[PDB]
Amino acid sequence: RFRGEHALRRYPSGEERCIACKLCEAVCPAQAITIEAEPRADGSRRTTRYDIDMTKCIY
Amino acid sequence: SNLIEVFVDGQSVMVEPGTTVLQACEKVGMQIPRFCYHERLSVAGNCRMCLVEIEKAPKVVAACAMPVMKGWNILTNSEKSKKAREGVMEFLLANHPLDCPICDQGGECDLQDQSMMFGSDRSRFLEGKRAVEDKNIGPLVKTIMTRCIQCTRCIRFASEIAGVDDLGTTGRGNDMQVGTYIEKMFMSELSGNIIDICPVGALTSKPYAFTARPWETRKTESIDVMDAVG
Amino acid sequence: FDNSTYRNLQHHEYSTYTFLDLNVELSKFRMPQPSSGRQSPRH
Amino acid sequence: GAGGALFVHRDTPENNPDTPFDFTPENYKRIEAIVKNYPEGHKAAAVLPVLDLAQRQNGWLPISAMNKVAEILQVPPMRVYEVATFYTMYNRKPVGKYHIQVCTTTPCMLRNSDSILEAIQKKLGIKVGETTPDKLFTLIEVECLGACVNAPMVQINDNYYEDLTPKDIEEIIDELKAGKIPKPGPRSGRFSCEPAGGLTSLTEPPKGPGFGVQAGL
Amino acid sequence: APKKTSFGSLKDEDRIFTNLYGRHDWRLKGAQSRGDWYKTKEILLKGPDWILGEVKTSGLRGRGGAGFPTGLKWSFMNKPSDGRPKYLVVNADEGEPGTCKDREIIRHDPHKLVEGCLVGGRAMGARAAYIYIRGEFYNEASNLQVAIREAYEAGLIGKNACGSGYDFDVFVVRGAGAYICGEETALIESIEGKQGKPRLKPPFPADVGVFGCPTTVANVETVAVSPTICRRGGAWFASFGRERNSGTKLFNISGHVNHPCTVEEEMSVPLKELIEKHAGGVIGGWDNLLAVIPGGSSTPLIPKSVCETVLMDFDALVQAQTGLGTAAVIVMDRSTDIVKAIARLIEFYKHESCGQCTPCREGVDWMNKVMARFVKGDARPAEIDSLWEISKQIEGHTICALGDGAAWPVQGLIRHFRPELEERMQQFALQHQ
Ligand SMILES: NC(=O)C1=CN([C@@H]2O[C@H](COP(=O)(O)OP(=O)(O)OC[C@H]3O[C@@H](n4cnc5c(N)ncnc54)[C@H](O)[C@@H]3O)[C@@H](O)[C@H]2O)C=CC1
Ligand SMILES: Cc1cc2nc3c(=O)[nH]c(=O)nc-3n(C[C@H](O)[C@H](O)[C@H](O)COP(=O)(O)O)c2cc1C
Ligand code: SF4
Ligand code: SF4
Ligand code: SF4
Ligand code: SF4
Ligand code: FES
Ligand code: FES
Ligand SMILES: [Mg+2]
Repeated sequence: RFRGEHALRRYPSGEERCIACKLCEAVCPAQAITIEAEPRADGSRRTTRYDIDMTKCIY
Repeated sequence: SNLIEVFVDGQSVMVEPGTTVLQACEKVGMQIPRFCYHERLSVAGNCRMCLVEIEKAPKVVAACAMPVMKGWNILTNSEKSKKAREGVMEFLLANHPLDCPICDQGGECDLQDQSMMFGSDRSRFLEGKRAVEDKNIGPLVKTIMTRCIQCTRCIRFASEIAGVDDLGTTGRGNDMQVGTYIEKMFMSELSGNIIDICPVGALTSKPYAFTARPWETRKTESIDVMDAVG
Repeated sequence: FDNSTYRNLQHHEYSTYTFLDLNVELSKFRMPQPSSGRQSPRH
Repeated sequence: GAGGALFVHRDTPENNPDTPFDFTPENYKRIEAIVKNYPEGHKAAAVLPVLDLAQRQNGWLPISAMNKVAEILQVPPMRVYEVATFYTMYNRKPVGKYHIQVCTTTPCMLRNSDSILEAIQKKLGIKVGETTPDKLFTLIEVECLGACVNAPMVQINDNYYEDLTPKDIEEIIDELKAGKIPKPGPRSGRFSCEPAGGLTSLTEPPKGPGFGVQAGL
Repeated sequence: APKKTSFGSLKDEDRIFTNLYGRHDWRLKGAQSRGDWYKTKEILLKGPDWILGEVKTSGLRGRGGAGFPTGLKWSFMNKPSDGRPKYLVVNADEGEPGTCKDREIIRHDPHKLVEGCLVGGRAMGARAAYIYIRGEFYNEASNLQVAIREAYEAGLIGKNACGSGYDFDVFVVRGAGAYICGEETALIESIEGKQGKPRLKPPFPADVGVFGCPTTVANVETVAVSPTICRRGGAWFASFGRERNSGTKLFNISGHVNHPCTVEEEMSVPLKELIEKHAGGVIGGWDNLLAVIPGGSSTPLIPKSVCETVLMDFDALVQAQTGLGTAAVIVMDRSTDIVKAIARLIEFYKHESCGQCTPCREGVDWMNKVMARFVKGDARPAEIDSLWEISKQIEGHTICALGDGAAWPVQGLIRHFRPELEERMQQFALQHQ
């Protein structure tokens, strides 16, 4: 359960799990997450910006 | 005058003849839950979310279509109305797809908000869900018809406001579908308003897709300059 | 008088257009239809 | 069961707006007669009869026929699409020469409609959604054709064949594929819905006119 | 001895549909020889008030299945005209499983229906009559058209109908395979070239109906008995059956009986008497009877313990937690899978929903899936109460009564055969480990 450095995960096919729903950005108590998104070249819902300010983060 | 007297939770209300239960309720500052009712479209009465109990009446009535009678006491927060709302929301959510994270309507969805306010908090649906194929109606309105709740707001807007009779329903029962039945584009100077009137993410803006969420946008009230209408 | 025989047999020679031919024949017996004042609700 | 047919039309060479359909002059006279049955200003009430007449003339309903009906009645084509996709008696795909419809609802189910369905299946070698390779027979399942007393019953091209045994329906199929015209009705020796036990009711001769009439009339 | 306590054993001369089995000529000559079209001009000249009074005194209730008082319903059209035409609509859709009476009335006694149309239209001031018959009844509709042509030639309808000076037209409109189109507002939509989706009430058809005009929708049996009621008077019809359950009724008996048949009998005849008298009894004996659906698929079933003493009227069957419905008796013996039959009925309702409103459109399919699982036994006992609650939600929250007709059989099955469902679930759990 230990909370360490943040990471972004993939599906077993290598596809990004992130779907740019921006729930983490909304819930983030320190406003440490910055997200921008657009439809990918194949029409998928993916992020173009996903930043975590680790000096704003409270882990 | 010609006004009649009705009660909303025991409070006297003076309304014109032909006023519906929903309008009488909104005169005292309560908004009846609704999906299919739009005050600028014709009355449909299909979604059944607006069912409300009238005192001394065994059966609940549809507040959007029922004119209120003199002396009626509308009980908007009784057990009957709440259980009717919960049942209707259950039936609405039985086949709805788990698409909220990928739906653009998320955060400004009437289905979500009215589920949070008037529905239950869990599911007892143990079957498989239905899935329908998408319709291409142009490069402006994105179409994901699995999220459709069959309100028919879009059909009524196309018929009455835009003057275009290209939208309708095909099939019946659980298989009823909203579309054109043929590959056809709903291209009109007012075609983009079906995105707004649609309560759910079945119809969404294609240029706006995936870019933002409603809670992070800042609202600036301004005036359009693309014509002389203002 | 006898109830032995079945007397509904004229329907065994009915064709695809029987109902509509009967409607065509009946069309001359009908009264002038009422009018709503316009040609269509979209007029 | 889930309906096999779809409710979205995709253009094909066999079925597309350029498919040739038109009404014969006799059919146009019939359409005129049908249209004169409704008040002026309400021409759209003729959508169902004219669509059914188009199906009866063509055998099925291509999208060209539906567009033609919409044009004749001055109705938007989407309303005709709604009508054609709502009512199950309309054929939006070609059907065989003899459309066999077997009722499997509970009143007919209790009288072994499964036997009739299986006998038809093994006589034709097709399923409940297929058409014979010679395009003569199409077999489907329907709901309560309105002859529950005469169960089990089958409808073939607006003709009723009831009180059926597997051998009876097979014989009907043989004489259908032989070009003959089978007599519609029960096959158990009873003419109609009367009891087979010997006509327990309506035995006395019917009373003459004015027999029970009250005074002052 | 007034105030009869035993009902049934109706005589032939008291019967109305004297050609139910098509044993006589259905044409105009045979109907006239059988008493039809007899001084109907005098009936028309009596005025709408006299006909409405006779119907009210008769105590006739709607034979479509709801049992609404016919006189009160028809009196709603007794208003002065406001410029719109007035219409009578005869419901010949006949959608319930187990129901076959209207088909026989149309095919064998069409002139009775035509004369009833004329009498009812004069009573309600209707300009014309539209008879909406299901498209599966093609030969029946053609026979009706032939009878209408015979009436037109004889001057019985049309201009100066029967010499009474009242103009009346009779039209036949065919639907295309839709059970929902039997519901009056859905039927009105189907006539006007639209989808068979019911309308919300109010407004009632007496205010806004077909083409937006005042309209009355009446069943074929309700219409076809009015001329005989007016000829013999309200009192004669009233004597038969219990109080508020007056008159004669057509009964369809199908399922597990030796002689499935359609018969005419007095209203309050006990179900056991009717079954053992006209249907030849239950297959395998009366002790082999398991359950009976008395009024078509929309009414809940009742077990054997109830069928041996129940009367076939509205009030008695209401007291038995069911309904008279269309008087369509479906009999099931002890060899019948009671769960499978109700599942088939629920499948019928799932395939017949028009899909307009949420409760029917989704809940009926949900109950269909649940009952399909119940037939195999794949579910759990708490799902029985879950399904009961689902049915309650559907009932009374829908636009029309198709939701009621889908919910009620499930409620009856759960009420009367819960141990069967639990036993099947327990067997499935054992076999599948
Ligand atoms: N004969 C058949 O093939 C079928 C029959 N049914 C039966 O139909 C019954 C339900 O039908 P419904 O029309 O929904 O019943 P209903 O009680 O709502 O209406 C019955 C008739 O009385 C009129 N009516 C009722 N209340 C009225 C009011 N307050 N003011 C003015 N008019 C009023 C209605 O307009 C209608 O014509 C069911 O019980 C079912 O048994 C159902 C399916 C098929
Ligand atoms: C789903 C549904 C289907 C119905 N189908 C029929 C039908 O096929 N024939 C009929 O006479 N009534 C049918 N009814 C009941 C009608 O409402 C009724 O016939 C109509 O109100 C006529 O009233 P009456 O019984 O006084 O003649 C149906 C009702 C519902 C809810
Ligand atoms: S935006 Fe955040 S919450 Fe949403 S999928 Fe991506 S990482 Fe998860
Ligand atoms: S339409 Fe509303 S409820 Fe449905 S997936 Fe989108 S946000 Fe969620
Ligand atoms: S697309 Fe939207 S407005 Fe149209 S029927 Fe579906 S939910 Fe209603
Ligand atoms: S209950 Fe069913 S059939 Fe009746 S209006 Fe609603 S969806 Fe249509
Ligand atoms: S808001 Fe009234 S039924 Fe939809
Ligand atoms: S159950 Fe077969 S005709 Fe109705
Ligand atoms: Mg939207």
